[PDB]
Amino acid sequence: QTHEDLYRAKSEKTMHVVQTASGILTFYQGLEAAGSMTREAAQQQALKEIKGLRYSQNDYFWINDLRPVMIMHPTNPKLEGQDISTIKDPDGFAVFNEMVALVKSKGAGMVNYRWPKPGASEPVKKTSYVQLFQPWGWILGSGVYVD
Repeated sequence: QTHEDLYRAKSEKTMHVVQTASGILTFYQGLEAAGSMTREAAQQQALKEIKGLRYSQNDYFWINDLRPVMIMHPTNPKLEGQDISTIKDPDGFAVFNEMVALVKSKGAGMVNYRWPKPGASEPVKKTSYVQLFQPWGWILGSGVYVD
C-alpha cells in the first residue's frame, strides 16, 4: 500500500464526478452532431445544467476553454466571457494557463492551486481534476478544498 495508492483513491472521486458531469457535454454535442440543435444553443443548454450541479459540501463545476476564457463559473460568474490567462493564485500559480498546458499534454489530470470557497474571498488550497472535452475545446473542472 503506497503514497501513490492513497492519492490515486482520493482523487478518483474528483475524476468520477467530472466524468459524470461531462456526460452532459457528450449529450449536447450529440444533438449538435445530429443537427437537432446548433452548436451554440447546445453549448448554452449544457452550461446551464452543469452550472446547477453540486456534490458533498457545495462542491461545484466550472468550464473554461483553451484560450483561456471562462465559459461558465457558478460561484464567480463575473469571470465569465473574460480572458483568464493573467490570473495567478497567491503562490504565483498561473491557474488557467497551467490547466490548459496540462490538458494539451495529457487530456486531463490533477492540479492544485488556491481559490476562494463559494461566497467567501480567502484563497484556500484546492485540488481539482480537469478534463478536456475535445469537440468544443472546453475544460471541465471540479475540486475539493483542503478543509
